[PDB]
Amino acid sequence: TVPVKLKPGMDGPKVKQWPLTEEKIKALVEICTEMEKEGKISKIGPENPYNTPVFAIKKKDSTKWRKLVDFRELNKRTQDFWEVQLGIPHPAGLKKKKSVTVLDVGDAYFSVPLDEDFRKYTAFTIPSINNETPGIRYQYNVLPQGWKGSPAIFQSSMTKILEPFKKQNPDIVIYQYMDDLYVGSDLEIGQHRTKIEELRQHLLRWGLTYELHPDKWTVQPIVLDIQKLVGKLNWASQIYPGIKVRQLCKLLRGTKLTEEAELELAENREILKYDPSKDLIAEIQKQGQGQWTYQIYQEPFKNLKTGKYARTNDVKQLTEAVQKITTESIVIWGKTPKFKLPIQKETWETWWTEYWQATWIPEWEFVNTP
Amino acid sequence: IETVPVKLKPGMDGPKVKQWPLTEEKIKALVEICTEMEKEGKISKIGPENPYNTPVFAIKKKDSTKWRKLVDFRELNKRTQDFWEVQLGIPHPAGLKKKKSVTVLDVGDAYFSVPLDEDFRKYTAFTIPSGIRYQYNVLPQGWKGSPAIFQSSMTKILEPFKKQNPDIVIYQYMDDLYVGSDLEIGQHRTKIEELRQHLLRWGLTTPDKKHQKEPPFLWMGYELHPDKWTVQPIVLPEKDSWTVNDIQKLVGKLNWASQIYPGIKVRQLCKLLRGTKALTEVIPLTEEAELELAENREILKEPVHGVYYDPSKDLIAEIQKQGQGQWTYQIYQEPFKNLKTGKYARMRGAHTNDVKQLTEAVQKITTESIVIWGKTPKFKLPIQKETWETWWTEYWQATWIPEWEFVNTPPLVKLWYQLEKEPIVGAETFYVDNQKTELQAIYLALQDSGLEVNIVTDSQYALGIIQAQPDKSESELVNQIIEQLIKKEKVYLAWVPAHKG
Repeated sequence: TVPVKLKPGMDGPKVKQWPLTEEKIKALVEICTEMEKEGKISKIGPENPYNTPVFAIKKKDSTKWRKLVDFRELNKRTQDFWEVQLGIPHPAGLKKKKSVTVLDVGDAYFSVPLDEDFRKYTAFTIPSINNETPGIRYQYNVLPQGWKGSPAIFQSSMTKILEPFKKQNPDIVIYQYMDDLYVGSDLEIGQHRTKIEELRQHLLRWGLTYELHPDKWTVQPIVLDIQKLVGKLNWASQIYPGIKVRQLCKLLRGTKLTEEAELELAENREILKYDPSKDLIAEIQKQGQGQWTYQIYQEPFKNLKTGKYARTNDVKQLTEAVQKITTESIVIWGKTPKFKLPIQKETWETWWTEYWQATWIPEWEFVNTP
Repeated sequence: IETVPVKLKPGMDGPKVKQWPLTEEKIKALVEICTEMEKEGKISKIGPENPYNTPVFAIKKKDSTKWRKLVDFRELNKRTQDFWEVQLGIPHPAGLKKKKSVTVLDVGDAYFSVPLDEDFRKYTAFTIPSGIRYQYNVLPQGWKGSPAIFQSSMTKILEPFKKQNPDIVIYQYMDDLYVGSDLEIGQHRTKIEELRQHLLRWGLTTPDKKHQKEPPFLWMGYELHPDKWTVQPIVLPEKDSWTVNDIQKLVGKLNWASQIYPGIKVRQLCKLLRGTKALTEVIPLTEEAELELAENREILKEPVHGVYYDPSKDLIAEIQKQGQGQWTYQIYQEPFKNLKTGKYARMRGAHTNDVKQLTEAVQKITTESIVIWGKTPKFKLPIQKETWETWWTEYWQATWIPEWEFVNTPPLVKLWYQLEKEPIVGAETFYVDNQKTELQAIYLALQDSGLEVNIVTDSQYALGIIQAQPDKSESELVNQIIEQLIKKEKVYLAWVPAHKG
């Protein structure tokens, strides 16, 4: 029974549920009755003033629905406090790895029922279709699954269990995050999925129960009726100070030399050539269908990774982009990014819950007019 | 008498009483009123050792009833644990399918069967002036979290009946228990008798008069006719001398009416009058009060009619641009019915806000749809697909409308500006050169010649607007750009590239 005490003199979660599809209601009802039969969950009445939404998403290329409880206020008040008590360090050599496997563990973090002293804070609500049948609520008396605080407590179990795996192959570097598992392999693909199979076997036998390819891609420097392209040089002049295009300004007072031209060629040779104080902020720009742009920032001047995403409808492409960018951001700097999207708040809210293949929900703040 | 845990908010002082008698006969009337339920099981006699009570201002506000017990709990509502609402909105009848046997039971002494926890028992203490001291032993009306506690108790009582036979549907809200059975009324009699006996086990009261079989079922202004959810005309009477208790009644009725018939100031009238703890006071009406009276005369003038939802078929929504910023969205399933017709986008914009507004409209349907029917409609929006596909790949902030269809309506939100993929440059015309900034060049361009002019110009206090192309407000520049792009090649204005720096 680890004492879980959050920020002094502050409230908890009070986020209201947003109604969704009727099939989602069926799936969530089935999974909540399953949870009640398992005992990890317990109904509460109106005496509990704390709430959290709950969603139901289809599995990756599978029809098995999965219930996902997503919230940010308890992660904002409790988990960041765990970062002092039982914080998790990030790996430095994980970037150099040839391939990194992302695996979802099954109910491992919700296995220890110890935190009942604050359990009145966690609660998720399943409403009716028409606000007609009374809404049914449930309360966690076990370590919250799908919560960033669960890895902190289950860290001792992971450390005690992973040791034989470490002995078999110490070169693999791991950094668990929420309900994930990021193993790093650098030798070759065959031994990589051999070790993956061994990892699933270890997961099954001891009761503990897509792969991104880092370093295959890096930052993309900029490129370059040619009067408008100079404006692009003004857009990113702060990023790279090499360009000097002051020569072209002359003889321009009215619309109607080898040195300055070489300067653009100099831009061409610029094509060839993290601090936990502040968190990450991601911005995505549309720039035509099939080609999005994502930029991860720590400060406005520093661009930790400039990137562009290329691979229907606008919402699905942006959602998949957000997933990929989050899996990229977790590796390199240790914390989930704070997204910004060029999408209407409620338009995005309509269907983003219907399809998302991740157990981790990133903080985002949509841009809105003042 | 199922126990329920309810506690005061931490570190809060209990209620305090400062009460005065109103009339000499009022004292004895209140004594008789309290003694009747005291010898009944509702309340019990307690000693005066508790120094906390709440002021009482019960009055014979209505002559139809001989006497009533009105106790102020607005002070204790400030000092209580803020519970969590069970559900936000009243069920829209569109969710209720057309049923075969519909009966609306109503419970009268529901607040007199649910007990109250020991914590609040000492707090809800009322005294009759010139006084014997009582504490309120059951769930009290006017208590801030009373609806949620009553709903939870009702669900606890009703769950065995829901689980023993789930063929029928039982919907409970607003202290009334609706049951609609697919079986005939004759077999409904046995099932409803079983339900009444079930509620007899737990001591609740279901008056015989409240049982309804006649087609006009009125529960919250929704006449549940066999096939049309006609809203009964809510009379909403007005009296010259508005008592304050009637003022809170009027505010509650205003919000409950605005839930279906939009009312701007329904909550604002309550905000006008605050701190009026005493339940006996005369409140003159304001001019805005009469404005809201006329407003609810106007909106309630049309009683909505609609055929209930049918699971077999799919919704078909449509938005008609009946005005500039006035779009009527009809959601029909079969032809010739307005299931959830409503006025939308009131004062959304001065002028044509491109197709974005339409997009918003679409969304403002679909979410409402998923709240009322648990589905998503296949929209039948008028304008041709070509406009939305030139607006799909070429728009700045990605936005997705669910679907589209082919319908024709004269007033088209199409703005006819820059529809086709414009050429990068043209044979512009040179010249020496706040929506007036571009307006110079725009009017300099000739609509008959076909040649286009594109020279960027800057002006104070509108630099960001110049780089932009806003259409949210009505400008004569919009008229010029509309009349210029038509019967000519595409016009692509140049933007400041900052060669200087």
